[PDB]
Amino acid sequence: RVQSGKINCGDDAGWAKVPSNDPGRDNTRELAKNITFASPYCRPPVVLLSITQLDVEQSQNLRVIARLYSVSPTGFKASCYTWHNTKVYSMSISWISIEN
Amino acid sequence: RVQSGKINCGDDAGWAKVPSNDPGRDNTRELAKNITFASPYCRPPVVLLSITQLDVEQSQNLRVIARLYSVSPTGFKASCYTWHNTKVYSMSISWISIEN
Amino acid sequence: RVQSGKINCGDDAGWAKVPSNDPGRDNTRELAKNITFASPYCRPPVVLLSITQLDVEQSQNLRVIARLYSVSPTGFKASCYTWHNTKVYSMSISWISIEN
Amino acid sequence: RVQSGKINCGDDAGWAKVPSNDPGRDNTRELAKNITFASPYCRPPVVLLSITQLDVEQSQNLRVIARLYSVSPTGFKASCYTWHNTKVYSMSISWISIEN
Amino acid sequence: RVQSGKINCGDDAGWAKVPSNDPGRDNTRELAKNITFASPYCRPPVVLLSITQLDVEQSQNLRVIARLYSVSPTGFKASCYTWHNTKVYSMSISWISIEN
Amino acid sequence: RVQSGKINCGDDAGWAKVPSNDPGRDNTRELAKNITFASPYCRPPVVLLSITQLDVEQSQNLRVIARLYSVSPTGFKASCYTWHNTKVYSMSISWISIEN
Repeated sequence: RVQSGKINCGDDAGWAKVPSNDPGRDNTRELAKNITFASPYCRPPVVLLSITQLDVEQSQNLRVIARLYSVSPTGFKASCYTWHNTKVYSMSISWISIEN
Repeated sequence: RVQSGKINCGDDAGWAKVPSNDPGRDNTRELAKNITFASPYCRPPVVLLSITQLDVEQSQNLRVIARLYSVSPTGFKASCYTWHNTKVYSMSISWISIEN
Repeated sequence: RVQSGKINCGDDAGWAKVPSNDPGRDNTRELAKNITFASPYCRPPVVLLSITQLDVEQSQNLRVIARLYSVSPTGFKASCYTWHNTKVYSMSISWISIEN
Repeated sequence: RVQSGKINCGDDAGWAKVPSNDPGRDNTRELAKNITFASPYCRPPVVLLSITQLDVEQSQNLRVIARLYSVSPTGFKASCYTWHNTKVYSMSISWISIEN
Repeated sequence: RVQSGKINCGDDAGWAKVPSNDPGRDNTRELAKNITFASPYCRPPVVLLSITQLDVEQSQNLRVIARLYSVSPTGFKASCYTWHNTKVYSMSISWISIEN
Repeated sequence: RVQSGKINCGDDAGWAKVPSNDPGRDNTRELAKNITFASPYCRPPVVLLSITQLDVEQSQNLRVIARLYSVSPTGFKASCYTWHNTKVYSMSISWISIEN
């Protein structure tokens, strides 16, 4: 049983300021999403993330992460994540879930 | 039944100028490909796209999309897509298809 | 049988200088990894690579490849790959393996 | 995709007299059924037959076959088959179909 | 996920006398078993029954059923079933369960 | 990966006399077959046996077993098995193998 989708995170002005969990990153910011599968799984599927859209300001470093936090049998938590003075205008993440 | 491949789009000088389908994007340009599976499927598989190569001009914003248009049981349509004054020297997209 | 993981390549100062295999690329450099599956396969699975982290210097072109070299039934070889005067501070590649 | 069912053939008085296709069998008789799957397949599934009910006259030899004739992607043909002076009061055949 | 096993029912002297659920059968008798899968399923698997052993008295009619009552995600109920004056000395039923 | 077939054992006059492995059975006799899969497996598949043909002498008890001895990744050993003064004129066993 394979499912898929796409999280459109958009402009980072609408992204949440979050506390950093890496000593090396300041001004960490994420558009986190708690996605639920249309068809629940028995056990956590394997989930893969793919950044399939990007629009980043050139005067500053490209700093992005497609972050997978957790996968349960019913859904997962993932985020568009940036830090320091990176400016993203848009970012989208495609994903697949596969029954393991 | 899982299949995979890689679309190498190359330099955007050889990419097609296309009409925009987003009010926010001008000078939209794509190297679209109509890929056919070696082994046809019964029903549309799930297809995932992954940008696995990039070479972009730094003096301008990074603007890219790995665009999936449609998936049929026999193939799919996907593209390297850019817009405005982004300059890409190369871009490749890896993909997988999975019987659902 | 689906397996997955993430190769964190880190700062390119710790990356290997390698001989180029493309006439168009000089100063080619890679953090290659020879990954072994926890559960060996019968036949080569299909493996997909996804760049899920990037931190690149803005004063120079973005040049990256998530390179898949080979897939055996027991593992695969993949690398973070860059060239010319691109500077990457970090890069991570997520992957999945699927019994075909 | 796995499907299953059960063909109840009943008393052989309601069974068809058919021409023999084995030089060694006379008075051959079958309750043939042309079963269609609820969900069509892409390719012929593998089908297994299992006799799960029997009620046979003891004064004569037990002669039975659970006969699989053909499997298409949409269905299959199978039969309760007997010959000579065997008397069956009932016979049922369970089956499974599996996407190969 | 495929599981399998074998229910050995043995001599019908140790079988339970049960009330008939078919107007046409008297003296109905079964060795019922409530089998639990080693690995629980998400949803009811498909279960197939196969009589793989038989030892029946010849002076009376062969009357047997390999009866599947119910399949849950955790197990199933099945029985060796006989009726009237059939005498079975042994009967075994093999089974498979398949994730659907 | 599902495979299937049918072992036709024929008349028990051509069957081997074997030493009994059950204290309760004398004159044990089997047409054993060592079947190899067309496509080898990684691990032992699950194999199911189904008697799909029978022709037994009525003046003596019906005594039959569809015996599965062992399953390896490359094949399996199974037999038509009878004992005491049972007379079988023919017996066929259908089987399936399923990657577990």
